[PDB]
Amino acid sequence: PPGPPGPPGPPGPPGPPGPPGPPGPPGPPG
Amino acid sequence: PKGPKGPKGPKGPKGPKGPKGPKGPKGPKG
Amino acid sequence: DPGDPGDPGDPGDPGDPGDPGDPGDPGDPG
Repeated sequence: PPGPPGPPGPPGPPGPPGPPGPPGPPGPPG
Repeated sequence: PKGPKGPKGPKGPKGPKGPKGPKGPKGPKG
Repeated sequence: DPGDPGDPGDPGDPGDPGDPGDPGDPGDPG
């Protein structure tokens, strides 16, 4: 008597690009 | 002529991780 | 005598952000 289950939902979207890397260390000493 | 309607399907799978970010800028001077 | 099909499932969760980029090159010596 039960009708069949419905299908699974779709995949989630890809994650975003990671952040830009840090600036290089100073030319001056410190 | 009829019987019970079927159940809702499960939530979909988690999406894939994002790509690495770009290189950072040249360090400060002056 | 059976019942009707069940409904679709909901979308998956997003993927996580990508990794941070590489450090920049040093500033010019001084």
